[PDB]
Amino acid sequence: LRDNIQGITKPAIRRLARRGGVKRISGLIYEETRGVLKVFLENVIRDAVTYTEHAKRKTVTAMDVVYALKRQGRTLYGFG
Amino acid sequence: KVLRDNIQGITKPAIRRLARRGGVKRISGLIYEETRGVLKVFLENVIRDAVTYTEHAKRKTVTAMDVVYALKRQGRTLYGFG
Amino acid sequence: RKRSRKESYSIYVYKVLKQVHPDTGISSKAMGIMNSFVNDIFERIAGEASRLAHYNKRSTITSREIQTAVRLLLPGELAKHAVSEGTKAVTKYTSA
Amino acid sequence: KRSRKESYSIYVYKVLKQVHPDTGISSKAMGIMNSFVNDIFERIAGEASRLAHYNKRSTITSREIQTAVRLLLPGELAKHAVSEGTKAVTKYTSA
Amino acid sequence: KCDEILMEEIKDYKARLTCPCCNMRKKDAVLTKCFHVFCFECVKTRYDTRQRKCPKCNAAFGANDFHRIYIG
Amino acid sequence: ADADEILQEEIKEYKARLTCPCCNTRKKDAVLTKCFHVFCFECVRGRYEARQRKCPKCNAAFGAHDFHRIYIS
Amino acid sequence: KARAKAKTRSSRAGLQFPVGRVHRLLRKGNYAERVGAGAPVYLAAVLEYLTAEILELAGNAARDNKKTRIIPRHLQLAIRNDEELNKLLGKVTIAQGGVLPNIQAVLLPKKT
Amino acid sequence: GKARAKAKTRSSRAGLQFPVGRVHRLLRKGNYAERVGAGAPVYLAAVLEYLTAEILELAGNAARDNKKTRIIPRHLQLAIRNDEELNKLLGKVTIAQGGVLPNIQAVLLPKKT
Amino acid sequence: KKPHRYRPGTVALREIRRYQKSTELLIRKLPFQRLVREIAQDFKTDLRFQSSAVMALQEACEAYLVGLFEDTNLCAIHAKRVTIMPKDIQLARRIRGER
Amino acid sequence: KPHRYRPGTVALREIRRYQKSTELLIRKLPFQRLVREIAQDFKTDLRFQSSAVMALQEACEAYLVGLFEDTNLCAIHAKRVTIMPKDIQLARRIRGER
DNA sequence: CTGGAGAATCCCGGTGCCGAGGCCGCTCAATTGGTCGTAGACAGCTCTAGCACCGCTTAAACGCACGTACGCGCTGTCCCCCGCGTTTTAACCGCCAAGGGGATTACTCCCTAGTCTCCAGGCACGTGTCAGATATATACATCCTGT
DNA sequence: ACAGGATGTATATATCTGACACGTGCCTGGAGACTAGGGAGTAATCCCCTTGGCGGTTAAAACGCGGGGGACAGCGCGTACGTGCGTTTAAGCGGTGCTAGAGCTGTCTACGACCAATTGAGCGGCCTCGGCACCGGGATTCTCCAG
Ligand SMILES: [Zn+2]
Ligand SMILES: [Zn+2]
Ligand SMILES: [Zn+2]
Ligand SMILES: [Zn+2]
Repeated sequence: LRDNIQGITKPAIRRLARRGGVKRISGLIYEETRGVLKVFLENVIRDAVTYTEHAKRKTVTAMDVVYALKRQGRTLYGFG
Repeated sequence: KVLRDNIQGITKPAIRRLARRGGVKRISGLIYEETRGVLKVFLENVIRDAVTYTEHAKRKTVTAMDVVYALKRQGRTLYGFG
Repeated sequence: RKRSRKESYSIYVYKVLKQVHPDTGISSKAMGIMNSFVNDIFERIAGEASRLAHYNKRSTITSREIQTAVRLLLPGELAKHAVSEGTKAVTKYTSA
Repeated sequence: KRSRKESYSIYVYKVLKQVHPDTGISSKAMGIMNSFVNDIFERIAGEASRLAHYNKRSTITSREIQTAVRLLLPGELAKHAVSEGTKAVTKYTSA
Repeated sequence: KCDEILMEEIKDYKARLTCPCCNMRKKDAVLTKCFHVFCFECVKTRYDTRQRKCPKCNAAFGANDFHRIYIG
Repeated sequence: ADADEILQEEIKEYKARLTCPCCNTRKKDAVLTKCFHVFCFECVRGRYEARQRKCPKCNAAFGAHDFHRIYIS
Repeated sequence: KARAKAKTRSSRAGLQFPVGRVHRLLRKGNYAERVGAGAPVYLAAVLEYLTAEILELAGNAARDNKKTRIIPRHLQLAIRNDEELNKLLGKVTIAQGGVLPNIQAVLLPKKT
Repeated sequence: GKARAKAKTRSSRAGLQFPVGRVHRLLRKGNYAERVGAGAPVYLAAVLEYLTAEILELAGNAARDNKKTRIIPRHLQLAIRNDEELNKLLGKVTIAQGGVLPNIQAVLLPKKT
Repeated sequence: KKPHRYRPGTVALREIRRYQKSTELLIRKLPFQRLVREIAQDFKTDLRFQSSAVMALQEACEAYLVGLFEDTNLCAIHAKRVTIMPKDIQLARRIRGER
Repeated sequence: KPHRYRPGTVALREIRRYQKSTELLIRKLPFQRLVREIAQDFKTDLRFQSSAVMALQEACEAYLVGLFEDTNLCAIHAKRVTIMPKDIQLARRIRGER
């Protein structure tokens, strides 16, 4: 698995901007948005993997993800 | 004794200095009133939390502990006071 | 392989919904949102009351620590109505 | 009688004299240091308590503290802190 | 006795277009649920004070159940 | 005498806008939910039965459930 | 051998939310070594009041949406349309709730 | 028999300056868990001592270049803000009497024509 | 004759209204699954993911990116622009505290 | 012949001298009076420790300096060197204060 | 494009001062050494769901054409904020003084942990059935061209 | 500013279809009842230390003024992005199949709580001297006008 940050396609970022009320999007927005999304995933996934490793588990449960989000001040409802 | 309009005591040169420490070169004339407003809102929140902490402790004196807990509550942890 | 056991606020949220909206249902995803909300607010109030008891060197959490935690955590008029409801429930519980 | 209060002042000063033999510290800086130590202790201990509650463990062990350190401390600081904690626990186990 | 009946008309007429709870100012709001008429700032205050029920029939109303009305 | 004249003038002005502009004869007791205007229920049933879905004030389209009686007194 | 049958503390305080479960969770959550008798009653009352507030707002949104079943979108609208309830859950995201519909005034057409 | 060792602090057993005993007591009375392991205060004291040593080394380095042989809160603030990793660890923390990090936006500088 | 063509922006406004009225995920599920798996394999090899964990991660990322684009749009409007440019995202992230 | 500095240079000198220095930039008695006024608005007949008022002053000055840093960045974003109330509002709303 | 004049700042040295650090006394909490209980590690088993592959369909991504509107640079103009000198004012320090209440101690009582038994509230499961997407069919609200 | 043509959107009916709401059987987690012991509420005291006033003075705020440099409106352009269309990709849905690891259970043992004795670390108070604050003076450096 390599080079799938471009799997977060240009229209997907456009749709996310549309939900965010963005009328016009520059062409350089997409790469930098992919970068910041990568950073966000790195932080959240690293915390979730730490939570999984503590539990002596090899499966990242949804509870690990919600704990990781809650620790970063990004509490998420609907997954326990 | 009661106190009134002491928000004007946070004077214009004081806000000038605070923005200078914030690396601000030019300051609009309408900055001062908005700064007084936002400082008043911040102080209302912090002082309300500190007064609530003091009221819980059956105390009639607001200690530095109450301020420290009120700040750490708001994600504004303060060092050097306990 | 026996059956496990899990605890939730689902029936309590449903009772409150039926007493506030008699002819309105709730989906399973919305019930999960509600259960997570109740758990989050419960842990938030309990942690604030625990810190309040620790600050005052008190070994017990009484109705006053929950009073103060509600006055702190809940914003604006939500705070005063929650205080009114809590004091009402405490008075009616002590009466009976 | 007389009020008694505890602090990390002597410990911080011993660490300072270990790392900087000919350097002093002020009272305000010592207060900063004590507040920092209590804050980090509270963060790590609360995270370890949360880990114990999530994993249904009734005890806080070195595993909980290590996981809390990995979660809270950033990057290479967390790496060095984990190494130092493991070193101290292994040294304590032998003695 | 014409003026006394004239004054009696005043108290009855001015009572039905003023908000029954505030009772100093003219009604400029209407609830969709109970289909009653009040004034706009009173119903805003009742919504903001989380007392989101009609002042007299205690019917629970939403944010969109009340809006500006123009009686005149 | 002046006070009575002023009172009659304000009574007439208050009766002027207390009445349905579509009819201008008798009092309003309803509103249109899609144009936020106050009319009288008999004028609105008259417009409904004769198949004109145009508001007398703003010509906005409305249907059967788009209007309802309201309680003034 | 004579004793009262049963009377839940939730029923005593006139609460739908469980006073007993809240008491047990307060004891087991390591908050204090002791927990008062009225503390779970108060906490259950507060939790029930907050639940009633959010559920009433969500049901109102659902009814305005011509839906008699509450979905997470209705809960999100209830939170985001109530400023106190919004800032109580300001750092909280709701799954499948969407966003509050708004468009900045400068983005609207110029009508030229 | 009464033949027993005089004393041996757990800090000295773990080779730590920070108190293992006091950290253990604070863990017990902090209502963190029903039980606290033997190695948990050792690990926590080691981590706290490492963080203290790091910040004190940086603060002494900041104090040395100011011709001061005594750390002041300004030196601690400079040490934390210069070290972006300690800065991110203490991002939401403010220091009394520490001032701010001296920086000016490059566009605010004079054009110098 | 004269095939219909909406002016630049009104289609964008219609998408804004549609995607603010709706609640579904705006990113395709399989590419985000693969991206999460790549970012996770850098922390622990041979790792498994609950499906609900990936849905939770996707919801979190959609919410974060939507809020970031809200702040980005506000930054762009602040600079008297209607288009969003990378510097808008940088300023929004740095004020929010990431940078 | 009087001597004047061109506008901005003295401002830069103040920026340098207030970023090198660490003292409180607000007069102590006016801030103490403001704190006491807000407190008596919250609870009447209230006393304050001196350390409590100093802690409030440090917290408020730090918050205002951070807010002015973000406001200055907002100003630079709009190709301006002066800060405006819309800059403060944008910074506050992005920080989540509005 | 610098010279030089003016002003801000750095550096050097001398002097006092107050607090940083070392010392002493005391005391109480951390240490040592046991017992005892039970939390969890540890092996074993089950079976849930995570993963992998396959194929078809079609929604969506993508590449391109073309136009347009807006991002950005430049110009003018103009007016608002900065620098600075003067006057006022109230901040600040010192000193005094009162008394408020924070902090501590002592005593008692009542409130909560802990136990045991018991039963019913709630959870897991099962099942009917009904909002509810999901279509069409029909009637208005914008969007854009055009005049 | 106003037709109208088209595009899109908002209402009004059949129709399946899982999801939701309700019914049953457990069963274990709350409830009743009672004990006991410690936590805390209350009364008392005392001594910090907070508040309030007065006076000097002097640093800082407030005021007013000159001007210059930045804010902002407007213009022009050119290119980057939006919209639409034809093409291609791979997402999504379903179905099967395999098994790895989540999850649970029974042993038991080895840690953690508890407790009695104690003693050495750590805190409060004292005191001193030196790092640093402060003053002053010269040298250096930055700014700005005017050549
Ligand atoms: Zn009214
Ligand atoms: Zn009514
Ligand atoms: Zn009529
Ligand atoms: Zn109308």
